[PDB]
Amino acid sequence: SHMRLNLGGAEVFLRAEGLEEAPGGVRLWGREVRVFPPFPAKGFFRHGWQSWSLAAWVDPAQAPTPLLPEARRPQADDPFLLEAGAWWGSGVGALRGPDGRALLLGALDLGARVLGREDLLLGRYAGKGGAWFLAYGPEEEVFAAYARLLPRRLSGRPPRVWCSWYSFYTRIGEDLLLRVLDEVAAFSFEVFQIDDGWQRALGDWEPNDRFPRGMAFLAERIRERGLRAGLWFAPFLVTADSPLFQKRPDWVLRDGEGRPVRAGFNWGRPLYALDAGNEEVVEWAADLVRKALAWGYDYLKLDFLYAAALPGAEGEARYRKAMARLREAAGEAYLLFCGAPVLASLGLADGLRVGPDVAPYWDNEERSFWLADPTGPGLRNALRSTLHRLWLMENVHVDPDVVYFRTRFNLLSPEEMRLQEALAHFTGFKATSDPPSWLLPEEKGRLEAFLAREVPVRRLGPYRFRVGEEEVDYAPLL
Amino acid sequence: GSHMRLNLGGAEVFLRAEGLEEAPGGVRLWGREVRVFPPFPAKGFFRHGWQSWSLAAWVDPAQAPTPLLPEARRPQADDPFLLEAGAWWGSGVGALRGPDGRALLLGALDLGARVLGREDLLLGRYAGKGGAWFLAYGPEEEVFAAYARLLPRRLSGRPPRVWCSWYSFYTRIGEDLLLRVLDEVAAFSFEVFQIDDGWQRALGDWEPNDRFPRGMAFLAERIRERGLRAGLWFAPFLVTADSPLFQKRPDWVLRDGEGRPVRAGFNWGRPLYALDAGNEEVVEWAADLVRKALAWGYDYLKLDFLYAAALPGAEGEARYRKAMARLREAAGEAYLLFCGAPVLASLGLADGLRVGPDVAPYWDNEERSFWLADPTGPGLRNALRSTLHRLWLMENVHVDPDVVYFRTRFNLLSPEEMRLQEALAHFTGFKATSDPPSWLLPEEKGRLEAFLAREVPVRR
Amino acid sequence: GSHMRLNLGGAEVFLRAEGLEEAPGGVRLWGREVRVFPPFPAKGFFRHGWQSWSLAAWVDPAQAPTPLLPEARRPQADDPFLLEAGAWWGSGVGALRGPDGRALLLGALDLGARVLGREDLLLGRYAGKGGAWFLAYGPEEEVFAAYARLLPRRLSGRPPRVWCSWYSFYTRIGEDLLLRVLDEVAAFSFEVFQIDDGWQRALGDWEPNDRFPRGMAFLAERIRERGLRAGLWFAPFLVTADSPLFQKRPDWVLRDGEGRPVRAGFNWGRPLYALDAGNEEVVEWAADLVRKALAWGYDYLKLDFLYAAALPGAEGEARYRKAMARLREAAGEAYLLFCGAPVLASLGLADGLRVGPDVAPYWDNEERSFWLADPTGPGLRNALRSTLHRLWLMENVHVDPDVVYFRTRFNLLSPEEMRLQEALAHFTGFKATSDPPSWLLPEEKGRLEAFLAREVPVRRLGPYRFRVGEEEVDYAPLL
Amino acid sequence: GSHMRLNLGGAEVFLRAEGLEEAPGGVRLWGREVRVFPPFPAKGFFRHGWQSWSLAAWVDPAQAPTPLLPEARRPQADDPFLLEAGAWWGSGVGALRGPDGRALLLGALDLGARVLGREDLLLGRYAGKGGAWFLAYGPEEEVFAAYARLLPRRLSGRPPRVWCSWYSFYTRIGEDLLLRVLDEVAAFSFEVFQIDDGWQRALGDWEPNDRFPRGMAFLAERIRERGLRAGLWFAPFLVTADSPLFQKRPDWVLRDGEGRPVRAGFNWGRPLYALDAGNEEVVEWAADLVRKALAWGYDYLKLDFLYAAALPGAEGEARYRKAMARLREAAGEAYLLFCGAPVLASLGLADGLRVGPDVAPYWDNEERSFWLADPTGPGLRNALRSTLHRLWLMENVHVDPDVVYFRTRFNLLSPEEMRLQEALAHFTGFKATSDPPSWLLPEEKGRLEAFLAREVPVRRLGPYRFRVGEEEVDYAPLL
Repeated sequence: SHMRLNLGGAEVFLRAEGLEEAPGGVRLWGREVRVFPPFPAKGFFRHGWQSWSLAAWVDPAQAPTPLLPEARRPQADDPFLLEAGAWWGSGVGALRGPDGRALLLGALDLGARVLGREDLLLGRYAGKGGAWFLAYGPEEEVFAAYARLLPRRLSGRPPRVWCSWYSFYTRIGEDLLLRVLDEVAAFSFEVFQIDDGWQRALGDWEPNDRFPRGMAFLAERIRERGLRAGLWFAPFLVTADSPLFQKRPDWVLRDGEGRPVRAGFNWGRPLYALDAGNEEVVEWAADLVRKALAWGYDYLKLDFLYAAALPGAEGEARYRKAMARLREAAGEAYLLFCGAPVLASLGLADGLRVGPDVAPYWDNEERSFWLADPTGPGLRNALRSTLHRLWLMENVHVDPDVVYFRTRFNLLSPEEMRLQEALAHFTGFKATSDPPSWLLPEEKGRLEAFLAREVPVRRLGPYRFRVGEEEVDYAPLL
Repeated sequence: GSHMRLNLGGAEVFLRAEGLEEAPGGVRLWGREVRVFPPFPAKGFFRHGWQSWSLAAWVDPAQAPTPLLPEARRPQADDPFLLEAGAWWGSGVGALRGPDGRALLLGALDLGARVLGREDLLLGRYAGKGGAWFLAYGPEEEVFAAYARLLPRRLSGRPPRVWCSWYSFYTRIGEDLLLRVLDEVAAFSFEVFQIDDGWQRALGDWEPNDRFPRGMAFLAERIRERGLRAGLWFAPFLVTADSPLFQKRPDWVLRDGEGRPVRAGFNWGRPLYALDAGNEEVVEWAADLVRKALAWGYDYLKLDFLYAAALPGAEGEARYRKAMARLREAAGEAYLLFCGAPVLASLGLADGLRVGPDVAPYWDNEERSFWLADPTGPGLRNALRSTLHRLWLMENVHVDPDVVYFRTRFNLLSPEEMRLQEALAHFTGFKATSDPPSWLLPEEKGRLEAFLAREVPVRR
Repeated sequence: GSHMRLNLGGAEVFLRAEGLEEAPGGVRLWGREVRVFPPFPAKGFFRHGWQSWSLAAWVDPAQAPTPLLPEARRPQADDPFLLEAGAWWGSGVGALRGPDGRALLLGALDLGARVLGREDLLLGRYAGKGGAWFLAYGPEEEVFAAYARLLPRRLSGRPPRVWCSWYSFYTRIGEDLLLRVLDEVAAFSFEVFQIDDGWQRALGDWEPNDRFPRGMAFLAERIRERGLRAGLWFAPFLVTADSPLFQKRPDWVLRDGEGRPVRAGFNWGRPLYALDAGNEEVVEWAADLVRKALAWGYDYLKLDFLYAAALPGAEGEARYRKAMARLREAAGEAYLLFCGAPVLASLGLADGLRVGPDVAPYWDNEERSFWLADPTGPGLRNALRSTLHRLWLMENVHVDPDVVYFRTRFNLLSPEEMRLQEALAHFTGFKATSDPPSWLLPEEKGRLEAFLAREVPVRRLGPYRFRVGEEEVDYAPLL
Repeated sequence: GSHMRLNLGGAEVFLRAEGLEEAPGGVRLWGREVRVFPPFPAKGFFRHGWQSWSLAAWVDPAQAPTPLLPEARRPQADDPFLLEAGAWWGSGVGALRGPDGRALLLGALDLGARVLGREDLLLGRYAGKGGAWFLAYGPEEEVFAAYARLLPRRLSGRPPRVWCSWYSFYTRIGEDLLLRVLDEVAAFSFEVFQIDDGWQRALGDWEPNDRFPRGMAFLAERIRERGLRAGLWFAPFLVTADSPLFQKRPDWVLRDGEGRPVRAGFNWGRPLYALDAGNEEVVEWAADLVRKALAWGYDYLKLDFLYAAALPGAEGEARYRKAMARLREAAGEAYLLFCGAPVLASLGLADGLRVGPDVAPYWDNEERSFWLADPTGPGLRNALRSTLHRLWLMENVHVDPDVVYFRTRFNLLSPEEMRLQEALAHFTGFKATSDPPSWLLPEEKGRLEAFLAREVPVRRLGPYRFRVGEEEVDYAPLL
């Protein structure tokens, strides 16, 4: 159990049930393992659970601030990470030396958390134990070494997507989208993706009255333009006014007293989850995928996926099994994972959102600061978590969320907008929601050059990039 | 627990259970926890209390249950768990009422179960390890009747007609007074003359006190010399801190994990404690009390405060049933009336079962029923409410609605209220009174004897 | 005040007051606040409650007072201040008890005073304008008799004999049921047939309900046709949210500093509110109730829940006295029985005054008396305990101990319990019952008539010992 | 005090006041505290907030007010008392709404009053010395018009057409940038070019910062060389701990009973403090600020955060009025726009008065408005809601609805939302924008110049229905 070892030319004491060599560091075994840094730890890498959760370096000396309101905690992170009075992360954590090296501890199995103190990295599996990776070295080197031990699914280059969410939000209809399709089809997009707003209800994944000719009709018009058709679902989410909620109360995820597990608060109502441990639910969700493929869509945005993994680390085994079936039912269709457990999705997702939603503004200070919720929409929140998850790029297509080119119906400044555009070039994941008729001539030309040219992009440090020959520094926002 | 779908009473019903199979009147489930989802929006929940005195009634599950005060009286009012929860839990069986007045019923078929009710769910959970359930959807009466048919039975002819000392003299009884009343009562068509609480020296000292100087065998012989059976009252598993037995056998007191005596409530002006009914010595000693009473000449026994043998609630029913089974064996064919007793867990052992709180010479003590939110305290309205919701047990046991009043002296009840309690006793066939005949007016004497008369059945 | 030294009962008594003057049986003090120090260690404090139903009794000032429950019932139980305090406060008069049974008494001679009792101190404090005090040291009965001689008096001859409807039928009364009972009641030596709660449409709607179709003047004429005076019950300053008057005259509701209605208790299943007796228009409406009843032919009036006119306690006594003074003039020579009423501030206006909780057909409701710690609810023990400690008011008013039971039907009291109440009626001379003659056995009928028709001499041998005719009646066991 | 009966709007009204006389449209009451009882079940209370940004709206008296969060912002949202209290209080005036859409109105005629609304009561209380009130019952518009006639008026022709630098550049302004914008703006029919917050070195240090290197008189001269008047922004009684005035004159800071600085809110990322407007030396320093701006060439002044001169609420209105009267004197005939200001206590001193929360380039920050329960934050919906409920002041002062947006660049508002704000600018005649002309598309430039150049007739049809030109504009959905 007590072990000493030479890691990164340093002496590291640890507690584990087993130890063996691994590329870039060591493999540890143990349901709970403890690693003692050979330095005064200046920073802890706090890795949130899902896409929207916070990923960043924090001062472990200061106490975490409660996220408010309590009703939103299930949609912001692993509930355990938000209730605890210590700094816990999901899957992986790291301590930062005075010299900017990192001591990294990362699980190789589902369902783990990592606690950070200035004197200790503690890894704990929620369910049954498993393997760990430990490494000490340059920050980028050890996160690269850890990612190499995780599954990968790299399906060529990420497609270029036009998305209806970040301009029209839920106010979409078949008529409006045919008009926009004609605008958008003049640009070098590959996918026209219809986002939230087409469905009758959560759990009622059929077209509402503003899509009267139906969804296969829409996908056909999209394909007659040379484009792939994309469609948005939140497959395991349900509200109390959903007909599925009332027709199949046995599908709702429930606690020990039979009450529905709370999945957050959104669209002005409490969210609930369908039980992804229920075989009948899982095949109903797999049938949603098969239905969208029969409709002609071959790009799918699966949202609010944390709901299949509630209540946190403990639900990742159920989540993985249910996502594997969706992966099987999609065949080779492109699956974009959103609101999704980040590390537990690798190998199933083709693309993965790694940050909070962008928004047509830098930061809502009431939500970010007074309610202490960094998971809310906004470009700053988006950038900060995204910056701390680019090391996943050899495992999945990293989606930084859409890029804005418009100045109409947008509060962002041009220098802020270019920060988001740079990360789209770095990850290669290029998406926008800007309807071409909201763009000025100069902005049309920037959108088409953004789609049509592959700009080389170089990382110089954690927050410094050269894209083209321009230098882009992200350090101030943190 | 597998997910299951079934057609029940003409509706699709989803449920979660380890097993399912056909049963007369519905289906039978297996599982430590089972979950049944109503195929309707539920208008009400049948809340079945634990013991004789507990509330049994239909409640609105939307409104939270009101805490029972004082806290010190909770152990003698219900399963303590049911009184600490902020949800609507029942004992053994629960039901949900559909908008057409049909009921969806989930009832346990083994010991130690509780039923959680909400407008959207029936959850049954065994405190111990798993067991069987009965699930039925149909007319309210049919569905409860069908459930009772799968529970133990002990139907011992017709119930005796009893004269009982409690609801006139309470504890202020003595040998000379009861001999005087016996000669008056013997002019009526009674079978049992039963001495209630007040003859003993202490709880746990079940020997005559100084108001019974010639002793209990003497009194039983005088009762039998009039053609009557002699009845006697015990509270065998109850004890107080000043009882000699509490001091002599502290190893018999029911204790918690830290050695502290479990609280059994508050009565006779002092705190109550329980003898440990899982202690084999305690059960033999309680069985000796039954034998001693038969040897004295008593062959009708009122066994009271029996919840004490089953604390802390559902989890204690297995010990309770085993100890009562020993007492059933020691009583032979004597008639046993179970009072203050776990209702369903008593079935098949008791000849008679009190199913409601004590009657009282008044409709309702509002200070206890309302301000203290305790519906288990004595009073005719509390008695009728729970009794009316347990009549479906009439094929398993003699249902005791408690005594019937005929006097107007020393009684606050109206004649109309009195005839309500009389009607219930006709219906169940369990006829008892505590009225001393010398307290009765001539009109009331005739009403009492006419009531003890065998029924002339009417039906149209 | 000034520090002062006194010889009072053969003892040296130290005190702080503004003025000192001799008085029959003791001394007279002045001061908004006065402090008297017992020249002895004190074993008991006389705690005098505010109104009819309130506890009057000797208590141990060392133990803390038990909160009365529920909170909703405190406005109708006592002066709210005495019930929210951690120390022992009484209304108007207090006393400390020496080892020899002798009592040091401090009593207000004016409105609006409270008295605080500790083992080492009696503290009198007027709530509004200052006033006079009576201070005395001596044997318990002498000292209270001397205090009562300085209070107002109104002795309207001898107390009438009353049949009252409350303690048999309660609110289930009707015109025809009362005509039948009137027939039976008229054979006995009663002087008043009194209709209690149950004849009115609502609190504030003092008009006959459906069960009195021919109206109240008719009922009173039939009563007088049988040689009996007619009595009627009111709660003049009480109103509920349901009352039409509460809705028509919101400016009549007693309100606090933020305009919310002042709570006056919980009864008949609903929260109670008060009409403002400082509002001249409300007082004149309540005097119109008295005038309307006299015009109907009633000249005996039971005026109940009168604490509502004096809320929030001592502070309301000056308003209370002025409103009652007006109802006194409106009633003329009619007989006014005060109930639920500030005891001391009623003297000189009431002809009769209830001095204890309602009797009930039972000894004690233990749930209310012990678990809720409310000794002001109905019950014979509660009635007896407070009445026994207010008999010294027979100097000043007809002391009503509440009715006497003779029936054993529809009654839980024992015969020995019932005789304790009957003796207090002989001692006070206030003789009343609610027993319908048709509920009485023949033996009980004979006892009732001999009760009304004879005057049995009662003498007090001590605080709890009386001699009624030839029998010693001892009450001390009930404390 | 005295109880009074009243025939108001053909209804009977009970009230409590020390005096009563006739007045145009209703009655004048006198009393430090008065109470009025509605002759109906009141369905709504008009809760009138203290200052410009405070909530003005009809609320359900039955449901409880929700605490505004965070607590650090309460001093800049309303009168602190109105936020701390568990009942519904408003400032100066309140009203109760009948089932028939009429209002019972109670409004102070003097400084320093609050009104409490209950379902059954309107209670007016002066914080300081008593004063007069106005009571009226009638159609909603007539009684608010009747009340406004009794208050001071200062109506200076028509409101000028203003270009303002705040709602596009916020604090990020400079001399060079504003000369460029001045050149585009001067092509449009504006009367005032107003430099907002961002020119000064600090709060309390009202001198040009390093981005205004040639100073502020230079800027006003360039503005006048275009035929425009120059306008300038101050927050004259506001200071922060990092202000040099905070350290150089600690004796000017408004302090509580323990000498700690009164907190004036949280803004620009730091705690706000107030200068003591009861200090004669502070009042003359602020008057000198006005004189300095006049000598610089500015004759249009935006006086912001004025609640700070009136802290802690109704109690500070007398000080506030004296200090504002001195600034009014030092400004002469210059145009004074009051922002962040006690609404009723500013009448007669202000030429223009902001009556709502700041507009913002979005409809509503739901985190601030709902989760933090702060309807005083910037947002068009918050702006409209309070403004709509203060249009009845249009005959006492120029009512400023805040600026109108025409741009769609750097703005999240939809065109239908933007027209709602444009309509109120026509209704009040107060026409302002912050849109830099180079942020506007060609079609938006034409709408701006047509907005400035044509007077569009506008008709109120009901509380939230307006006919402006020939469009019908309904605001009822937003509430």
